[PDB]
Amino acid sequence: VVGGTEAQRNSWPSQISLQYRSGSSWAHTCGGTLIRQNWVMTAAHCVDRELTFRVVVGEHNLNQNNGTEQYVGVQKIVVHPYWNTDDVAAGYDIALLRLAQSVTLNSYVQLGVLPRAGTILANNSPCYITGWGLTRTNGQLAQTLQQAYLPTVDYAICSSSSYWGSTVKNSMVCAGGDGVRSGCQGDSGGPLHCLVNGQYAVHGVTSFVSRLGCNVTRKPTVFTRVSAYISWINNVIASN
Ligand SMILES: [Ca+2]
Repeated sequence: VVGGTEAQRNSWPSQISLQYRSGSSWAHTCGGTLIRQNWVMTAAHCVDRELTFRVVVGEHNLNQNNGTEQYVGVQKIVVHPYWNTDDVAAGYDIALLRLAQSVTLNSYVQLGVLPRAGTILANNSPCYITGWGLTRTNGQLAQTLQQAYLPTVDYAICSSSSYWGSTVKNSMVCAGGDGVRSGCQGDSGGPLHCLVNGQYAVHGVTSFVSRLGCNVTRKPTVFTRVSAYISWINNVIASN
């Protein structure tokens, strides 16, 4: 997250760290959201590589024992059948990870609330982006969980020639674009939490940013719109 601030510990308890085995070590690669005690929602391009993954829940400081962590392996990866690795702008940037074990829910570890299918936000709707990704373009991972206030940019605006044009599809959400705050590499797959009916729900899965850089005026961060995938999500969880 560019332009964020440190989150409080219990602030976003559905946030996960998606990590891969790097020798004898594990590196954070992506965010996710915990959607069932044994299911994680992330971006398909996070799991494009045949790596060995694991999920950390109740995580706050990547480098340090928090006393809250749970570490679980990944048993099965379900990428959207239509996802195309060479065309992120075609959308379908979404995957479901079935965990080797069911995590324990507590105040550090909760399920994410998803929106009703079809739900679209108004322009300038109050959302936060969370994650451990790069805190500047070409920069480094955050040690601690960062949050940034990142209001939505509607489709009519985001798809106009000034902003993203054609690159962006109505199956996506844009948020931010002020030139200051943004998502950045390592935040992909994580949540965009939006306040609706006095609740935070997860409206986005962080998908991409500009090639120019993370925080670029008039290039909001682009998310997979979760409300477009509700029936797919439920149909996977129901039959797996
Ligand atoms: Ca830790």
